[PDB]
Amino acid sequence: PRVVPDQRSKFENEEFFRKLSRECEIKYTGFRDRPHEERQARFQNACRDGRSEIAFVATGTNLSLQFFPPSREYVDLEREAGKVYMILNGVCVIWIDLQRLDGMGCLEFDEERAQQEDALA
Amino acid sequence: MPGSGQIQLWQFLLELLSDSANASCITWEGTNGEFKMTDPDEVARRWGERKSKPNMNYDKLSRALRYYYDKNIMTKVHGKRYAYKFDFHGIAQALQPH
Amino acid sequence: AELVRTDSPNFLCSVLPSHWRCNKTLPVAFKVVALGEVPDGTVVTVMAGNDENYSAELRNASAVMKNQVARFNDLRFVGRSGRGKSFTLTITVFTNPPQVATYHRAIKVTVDGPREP
DNA sequence: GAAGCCACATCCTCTG
DNA sequence: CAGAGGATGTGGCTTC
Repeated sequence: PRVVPDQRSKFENEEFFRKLSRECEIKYTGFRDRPHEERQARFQNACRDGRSEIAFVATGTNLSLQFFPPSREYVDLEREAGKVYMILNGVCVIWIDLQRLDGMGCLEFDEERAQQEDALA
Repeated sequence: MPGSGQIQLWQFLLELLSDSANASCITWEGTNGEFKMTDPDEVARRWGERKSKPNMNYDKLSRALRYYYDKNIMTKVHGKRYAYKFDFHGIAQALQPH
Repeated sequence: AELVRTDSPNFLCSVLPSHWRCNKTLPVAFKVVALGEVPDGTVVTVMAGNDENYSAELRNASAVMKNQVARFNDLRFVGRSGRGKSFTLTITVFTNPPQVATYHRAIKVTVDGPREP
């Protein structure tokens, strides 16, 4: 089973999820042993490719992301200058400074896919 | 830094370079950072005398020195029988920040 | 080899021991199991998660799913967790869409593996 | 003071 | 055989 039966419940009951429901402190974890300049380019070119590695500093939780099903509503570099805007533990769920390679982010329960996925059973 | 309190190699080794009376066993080789190795196994012996490590030889002390490469303390003069040199332009990034 | 639970009950992985040395040949290599049928060829990477140094350095961190069992030639933990502190290492499966199982209290990464003090 | 560091120790290996 | 190097125990020394 790709997902848990009570998909909505686990998100609204697990300390793990609710601890990441609020806007938390995140940062780019890619190529840590590389100069700030190289890390800046790698992270931007990759975002344009629709992928990256971002982790919630506070909690310690890392993630490899894929902004797809090039996109628009998944990777927008226009909503603000100098920055840019999956199934986690059987739960369908859904900005970084282009200079500091850090920022804020959070998780959001995916009602849509939760249904589509749950329907595949 | 903990080079102060507890004894090092590079901190120790250079008690013998600067001191005229220990040239029996080593010497500065030139204007630029370089150093010769006179008795390769009397060297190691005294580093045992200090470290309280009587088993010590060149092979042992030497390995320790070859670590320094990746950390940019010192480097090898290629092909020369027992001669390396100190990187100071890096000892001060290794003893202070930026 | 022996297995342990996950935070996604669709996947399981090795019993990575309590406390080990920074960058060692692991005492038991890393197996990662696919219960859900996965195309044998899909990639799996891990990322060491901890409130302190939130992305640690790892080696042979990427592996290939084969016979529904992704194995890591030899994973090695370089970036230390700290005193009393372990890794909640993340586990990615490269698919459309990819999926992850968090894994709290995985392993304590210090410079000495636990010598008789 | 065990729990993390540290900077060699001691080791056996290649490979020029 | 020297010389770079992985692996793994060792002992002194700061830090919780």
